[PDB]
Amino acid sequence: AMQIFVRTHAMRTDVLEVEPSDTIENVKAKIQDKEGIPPDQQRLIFAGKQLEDGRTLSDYNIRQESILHLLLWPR
Amino acid sequence: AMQIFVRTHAMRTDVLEVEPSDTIENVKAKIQDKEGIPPDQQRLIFAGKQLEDGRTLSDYNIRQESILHLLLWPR
Amino acid sequence: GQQEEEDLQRILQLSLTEH
Amino acid sequence: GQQEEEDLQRILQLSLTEH
Ligand code: NA
Ligand code: NA
Repeated sequence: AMQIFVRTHAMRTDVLEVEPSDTIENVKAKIQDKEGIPPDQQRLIFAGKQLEDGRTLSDYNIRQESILHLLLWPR
Repeated sequence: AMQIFVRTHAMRTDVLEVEPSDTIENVKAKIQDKEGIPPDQQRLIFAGKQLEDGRTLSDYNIRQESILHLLLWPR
Repeated sequence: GQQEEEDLQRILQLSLTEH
Repeated sequence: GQQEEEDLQRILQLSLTEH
């Protein structure tokens, strides 16, 4: 049995075309199309808040050109 | 149609117990268990080289406590 | 885990001014 | 794309001394 370390890196910006009525999951689903990360392994953040899958972008005042942050969440 | 930005972040270290005979894919499969990233969306790097899925850790002189780097690769 | 919580804290911090 | 190639270059660079 061999022990190694893996340092994970991601530091990129992606643009999404979405609707205010979209849930955080529908956003997580668009993200999954780009980066392949399962939505249940994405933690989305905006303006100091962690975003909840069942709630909509409109519920967080996410608007045109808002910057969301995506943290990869291990399993 | 609304436009937003998603900034992706990952900056963590993971430990893997592997075998020198393991392919980069078998490593990518252990990684996928932890972080959920599909292996075909992982770019593994070691010591300035990009690692090839069909080749083994032994082929790159990956040994005990080697530090591999994982770059998330979009789709 | 400790790493994930520290990263979460870092990114929440960052989002306070990068939104 | 340009971002991915620049990140790839950054990480290859980093791995030269972090291995
Ligand atoms: Na910060
Ligand atoms: Na560097």
